[PDB]
Parts: sequence; C-alpha cells; structure tokens
Amino acid sequence: AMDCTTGPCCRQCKLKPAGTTCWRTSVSSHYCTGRSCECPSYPGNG
Repeated sequence: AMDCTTGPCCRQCKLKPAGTTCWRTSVSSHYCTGRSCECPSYPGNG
C-alpha cells in the first residue's frame, strides 16, 4: 500500500501528464496512460 506507481510515466513519485512518451526508441514504441506510471506491452496507448 504505497499509492505511488514506479518506473516509466512517472517523476519523483508523481505520474506524468496524460499523453506522454514511454522512452522513445527503436526497441518498443509505447505511450503513457494519464493516471499511472506503468508501461504496458501494447502497440498503442493514450
């Protein structure tokens, strides 16, 4: 019970604005959700 997602789509225990990039690169193009800091394995998001 931390109530603070970690990893990409975050910033010091604070999720990034909805519609952010999840580490742009040629390894796996992804996006952020809006109310979380998780980077699913989907081709499209947000």
